[PDB]
Amino acid sequence: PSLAELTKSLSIAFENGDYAACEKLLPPIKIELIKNNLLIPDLSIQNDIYLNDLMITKRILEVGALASIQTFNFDSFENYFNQLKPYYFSNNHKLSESDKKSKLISLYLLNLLSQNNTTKFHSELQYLDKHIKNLEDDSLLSYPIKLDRWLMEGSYQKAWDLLQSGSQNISEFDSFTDILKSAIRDEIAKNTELSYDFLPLSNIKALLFFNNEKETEKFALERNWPIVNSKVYFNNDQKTNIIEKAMDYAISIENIV
Amino acid sequence: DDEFEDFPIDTWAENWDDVEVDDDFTNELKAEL
Amino acid sequence: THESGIKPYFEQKIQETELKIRSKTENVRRLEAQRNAL
Amino acid sequence: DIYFKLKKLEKEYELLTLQEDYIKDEQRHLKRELKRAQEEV
Amino acid sequence: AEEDQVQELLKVLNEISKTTLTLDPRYIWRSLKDLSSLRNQELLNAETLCFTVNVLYPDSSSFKKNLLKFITSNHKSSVPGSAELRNSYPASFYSVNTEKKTIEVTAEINCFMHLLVQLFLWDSKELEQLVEFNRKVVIPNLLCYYNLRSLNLINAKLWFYIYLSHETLARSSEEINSDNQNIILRSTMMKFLKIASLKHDNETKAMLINLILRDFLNNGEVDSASDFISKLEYPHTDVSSSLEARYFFYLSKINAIQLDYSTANEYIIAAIRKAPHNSKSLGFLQQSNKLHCCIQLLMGDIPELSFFHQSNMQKSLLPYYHLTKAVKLGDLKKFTSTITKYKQLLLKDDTYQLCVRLRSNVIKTGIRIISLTYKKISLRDICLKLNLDSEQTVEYMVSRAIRDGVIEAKINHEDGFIETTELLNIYDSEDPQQVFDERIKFANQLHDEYLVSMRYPEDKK
Amino acid sequence: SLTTAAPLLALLRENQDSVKTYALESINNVVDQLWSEISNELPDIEALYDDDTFSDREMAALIASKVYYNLGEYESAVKYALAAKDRFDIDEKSQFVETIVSKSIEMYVQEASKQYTKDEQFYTKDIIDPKLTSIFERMIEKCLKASELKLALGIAL
Repeated sequence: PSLAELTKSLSIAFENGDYAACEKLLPPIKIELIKNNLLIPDLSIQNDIYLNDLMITKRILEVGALASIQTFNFDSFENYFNQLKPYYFSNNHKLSESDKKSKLISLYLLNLLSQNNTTKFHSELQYLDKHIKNLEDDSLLSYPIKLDRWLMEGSYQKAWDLLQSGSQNISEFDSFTDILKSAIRDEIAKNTELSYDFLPLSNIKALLFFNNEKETEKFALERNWPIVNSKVYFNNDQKTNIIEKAMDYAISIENIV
Repeated sequence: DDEFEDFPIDTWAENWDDVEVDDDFTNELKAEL
Repeated sequence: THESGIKPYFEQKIQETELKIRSKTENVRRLEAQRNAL
Repeated sequence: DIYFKLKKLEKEYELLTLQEDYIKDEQRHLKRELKRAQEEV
Repeated sequence: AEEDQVQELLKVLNEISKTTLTLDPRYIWRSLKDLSSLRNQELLNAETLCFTVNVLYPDSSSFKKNLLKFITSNHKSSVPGSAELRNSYPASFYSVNTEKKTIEVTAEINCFMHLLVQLFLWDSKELEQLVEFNRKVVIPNLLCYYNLRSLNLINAKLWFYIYLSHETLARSSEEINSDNQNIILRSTMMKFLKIASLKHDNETKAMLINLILRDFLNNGEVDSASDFISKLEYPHTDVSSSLEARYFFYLSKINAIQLDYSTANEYIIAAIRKAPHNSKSLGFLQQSNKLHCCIQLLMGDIPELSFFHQSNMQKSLLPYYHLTKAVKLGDLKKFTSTITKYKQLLLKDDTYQLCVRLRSNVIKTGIRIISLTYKKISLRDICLKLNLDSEQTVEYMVSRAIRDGVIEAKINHEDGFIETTELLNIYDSEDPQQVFDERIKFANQLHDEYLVSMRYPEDKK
Repeated sequence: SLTTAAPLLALLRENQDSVKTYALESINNVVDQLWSEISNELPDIEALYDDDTFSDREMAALIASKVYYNLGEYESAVKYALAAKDRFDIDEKSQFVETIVSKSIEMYVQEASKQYTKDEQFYTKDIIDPKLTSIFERMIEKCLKASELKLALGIAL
């Protein structure tokens, strides 16, 4: 069809929760988006007629990203966020406003944390700091930042609380709860593998933020810790030394001579 | 010789540690008993 | 830049050989100094 | 024209390479003969 | 008084004129040194550049029209004077264009005049028409036109002033078309960088790399910069030490934000060692020293609290001095108070992002203090001396710390005590081997470059 | 324009031929500014060229050659640009064309030296890669049109 009716159908399907229907509707839209040359916000042309469809494309891409995230499509969510990047991070005041901007950016940051790519997370944090004023004031943007800071410190008790307290505050982070909690649990397991010796399983059940003993035992078996009487016992290239260094010193002394 | 004009000069509108003082600790409360 | 065909070939190779000449002439002069002293 | 310049520069480079290898070998053998002459005297 | 300035300028241009006959990289380095000297006392002044252009540029030169437009659109005291002085000046000042059988201003001479125009506009705070000149004359008509390898260093300073003026105007004012202008400028600079790299010069590529990195850092885009430098080589040949210091400082920034602190520390120490220590370079040295302090703190090493009592750099390190004191005491309350108090100053230096990451290091150093002075310490006392919360948080922090290198200790849950072990004697392992190997490497390379520098006066003997 | 290549890069994974063609066309005009990010996923563009069912493999080969040339591996850029066939322009005023031509004649001279080393009698009418030989012949013919007899004879030698 044409663009406008596709946008109407996308909006209606989103409001109905039919995320699969939205994902079906998106590929038809992109063809006419290319035909109208709307995917790239061409900065050479400042005509308001061109601008008025830019927020339409913003809406389309935002619904696409949300349909992806609610359908466990993190890769497609990344693609749609990349397509959205020129619209948000620009001086164009008419273009760079969205009530869903904070939600999308927070979802992207939480996804980056889930892929345990801390370097990317910090680089993009600097990017958003430079491109957004009062970054820490926004609670939605504060969520991933707080989860990174309290994880780096080690206060997982304040971090596991935040993940469980996320609940309905944003209502999309519930898709990321499992992976973030798994990352927290395996990090705590790595920390505990070296510190405690002869740790009773009853205290392990609460230390690892688990809920029932059976899952604690299963997780311990996954990490290959013995469970003797519920008392876990963790137990557990550069150069040839002397020769290479001495020979290299001799070579350096005698070559220059 | 470079003027380093890209980096502007900032505008404003026998020693190691020992930056704290012990003061008069005294602690005569031990001498009380 | 501009232009293409044979002429940029020879110009670029002349430039490369000139740089090689400069560096190696410096090295040869240094070596000749040491040789003459010894 | 340009080709002649390229070939002349190549010849100069090749002669200079000959000179460099000559000078290095002569450095080594001058060390040798300096020790020999110091001993002989 | 105009006459003496004109004669001095003509002497300088004659000094640059000799390269057209010399065809050598020299006669331009001294020209740029004398150019900085001329700008020092403003002897270029005004209305003498107009006289020089009128008596030097022939009317057939299309560059003269635009240059006269931009220097002054009102002064029309067109002195006839030396209008007949064409063959009088040395032929280096002109060139008979075989295409039209006309004399014309020499390429290097024209570039020097445009550079002088840039300098005069920059030193008169006339930023608007400076950027207009940037986008109208030097880019579309000068740089894209001269495909010569003798210009070189002239293009470097010209590019530096182009980017500096554009960034100053962009940050100072507030428009809406600055995005497209910035993108166009970046694309042009990078295309010219590739052209310069292919033509195999060295100073222009280095300066353009520096400018691109500065644009990336000012914009805030970091990962693109990190991938950018990783796929290029910054040549170390014919490059002045100032450019090396700039590049190493920016590389230290890039490797610092991405949690690569060892490389950042090495690069920042190299940048500090490679920079001139003249009073005119004080700002760059201060901006580098702030970052050196931040990197040292973040890596774990506590900076010696006497370099904070340095030269004129000392008046700006005070927030970092308080931060260092808070880290050394390992108190989170004092660190938070200092961070909140000096937030604006920390962000104005574009280091607030780095400095907030120090919060983990405060905990690490506090645990180090309370673990080096307590063989067996109750967990409640650890919490009290760390100014923290119930046993669980302390246990989590300790378990994190011991597996993170520091705190070779052991936690036992029986009665809340961290029975830390002794410290292994360092003079029983291969660490001294590595330290002495690094020292020997540095000393040997130092002696090698020393001999290679000494060798030249042997011929000069 | 764009400040990051990721927007157009996200299209390169998709399926519809129209979006791939549009992305390849758009990247080609802006690959100068963002060669790094486009070079990050270079296997994707290489695989796009490798696929035979694609209707625009020539532009993919050209853009991969441009990315390689910006990287520094000029031999791979020459190999890919020749594979771009008609898409790779030969007369436009650009550093890419000049450098690719120069490196192509580099490779042609070396390979012809090897050929005359083993097959001394002739370079033989078809041993060399036909694209490289065609480019060399067209370049020397063009220089012959410009009355560059001496340089043409020298490069033929």
